[PDB]
Amino acid sequence: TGNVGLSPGLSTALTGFTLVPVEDH
Repeated sequence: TGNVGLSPGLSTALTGFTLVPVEDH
């Protein structure tokens, strides 16, 4: 997990960072 969330986790967090909580707003 600590190494499985690097690439697929960095681009997924930098994209939803604020788009995740607002995706419903």
